[PDB]
Amino acid sequence: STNFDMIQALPLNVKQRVCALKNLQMKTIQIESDFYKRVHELEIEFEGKFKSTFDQRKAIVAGEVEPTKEQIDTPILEGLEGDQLAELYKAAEADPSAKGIKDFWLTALRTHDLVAEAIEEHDVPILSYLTDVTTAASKDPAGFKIEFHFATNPYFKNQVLTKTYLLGFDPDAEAPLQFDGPHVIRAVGDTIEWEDGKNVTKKAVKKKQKKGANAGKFLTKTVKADSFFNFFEPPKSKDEQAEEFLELDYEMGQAIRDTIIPRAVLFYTGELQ
Amino acid sequence: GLLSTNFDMIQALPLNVKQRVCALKNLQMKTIQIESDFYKRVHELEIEFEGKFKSTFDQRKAIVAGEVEPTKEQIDTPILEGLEGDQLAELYKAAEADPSAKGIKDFWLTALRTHDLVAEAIEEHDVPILSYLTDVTTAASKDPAGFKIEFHFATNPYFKNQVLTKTYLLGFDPDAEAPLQFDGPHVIRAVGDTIEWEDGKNVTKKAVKKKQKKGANAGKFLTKTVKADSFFNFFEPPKSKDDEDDEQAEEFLELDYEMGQAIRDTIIPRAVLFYTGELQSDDMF
Repeated sequence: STNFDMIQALPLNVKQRVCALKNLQMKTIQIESDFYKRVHELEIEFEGKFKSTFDQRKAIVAGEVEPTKEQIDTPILEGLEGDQLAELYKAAEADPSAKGIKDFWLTALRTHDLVAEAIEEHDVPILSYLTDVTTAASKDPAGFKIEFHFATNPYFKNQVLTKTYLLGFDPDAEAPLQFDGPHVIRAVGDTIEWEDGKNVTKKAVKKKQKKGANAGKFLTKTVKADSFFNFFEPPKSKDEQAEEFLELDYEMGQAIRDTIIPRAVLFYTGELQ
Repeated sequence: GLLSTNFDMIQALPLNVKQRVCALKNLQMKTIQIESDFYKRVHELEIEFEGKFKSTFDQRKAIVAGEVEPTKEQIDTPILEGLEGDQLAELYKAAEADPSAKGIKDFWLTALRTHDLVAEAIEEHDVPILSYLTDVTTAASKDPAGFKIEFHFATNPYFKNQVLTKTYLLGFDPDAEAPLQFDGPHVIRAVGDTIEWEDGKNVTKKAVKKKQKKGANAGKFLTKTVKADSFFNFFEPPKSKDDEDDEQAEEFLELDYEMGQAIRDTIIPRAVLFYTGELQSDDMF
């Protein structure tokens, strides 16, 4: 490609040596596929190890379990602390009506550079009903899953919105050297049973009709709006722009699974930027 | 204290909620401590696979040296994983075989020169040395936790060393006075190697006139011998702690590591693709 001029002038006996290295490069890649699969099993094996601290965190956010004294001693901001810290705790008094941690997952998702662009303002009060975000991996349907848990809400009846990605760990047969890790095959969202007139994924538009029975009058059409909850209506795999869009969907699921869920409080508090 | 981009929300938080956030920081450390064990087991996994790669890398070293002849299956494998047909066959006939061209000349020089990050480290006076580069190899270790890169040189007029080794010491446990910044294995120390240079051919040094700061010739131009820009400063990395002595080295030390990572994690597994030029960065595809 970018050294094509050198490759062209290579004598044929040397070219054949380069062909031999490409054949070897396929074998090295096949092993790298076995590696990533064993890394995948490792992510799964550790899910049980994380579960305790993630379950404990869900109880704190819902107000279902009260913090222990040892937890009170942990500094709220690992930054500068001493008496400079003590006046921070004294900045606002306790409110027994303030139960749990309000707007927790909204704040963590809004604080991530990539995700914040997906959250529009008409999405904001919906994500306030977000109790927990969950992820889990799988081998037989190879890939992982993200579960969004919503409390009872006036926007829709669903209590969990699931986003599942089907991942391929083997090199593509008609692009074997292109392999750099697990690639997406398919993304499957979820169907949202919205309540009336509150579907944010949809949008009403007015246009003057020029001809017909409604000439000189406005019809109200319904079209797509920008919303985070389009995340659960992903592009299909099967304008060839989709291959950009599917990756854009995937790059968001990666951010949610790999970074925010293990570091939720640090995005809430803003110690990562 | 605007290390926190949500500081305004955190301050006005009522205290009973603040206490809930403190509890989440306690949990975040436990998650990180578990994440520390994960990266350790990925490290153990990387070591376990070294034996599996070695054969294919050993086969590749033999091909580059001209020690082994390609097989029929390999002759049929396309040289360029791009467009090929009759567009391909005319490439093979573009130049005739030369039996004096043994092995693959300038392989590792071309592979490293083709990488975005490394090409900036290779200056022109480094080029004829890297033609003596026979093989680049890397391997990880537990006891001094980290990994190592060894550069294999044939006999050469530039120095006597036959292998130059670059060793990185990695930390897999969270910082005791920064546990929440943990995001993976971090570099503790990078250790280069002493190069037995020949006479008048040491590229790492450079004779320059420089204004003297103290002494009898203060304010005057002496001929000092000082460091030159060369890839081979890679083997004299900055030291750790044993705005100019802290935040300089600590930035340079990571920059050294980020080069060893590219060499270990990206170039060595994909050497031929950098040679052929189908990759030029850690943005693989």
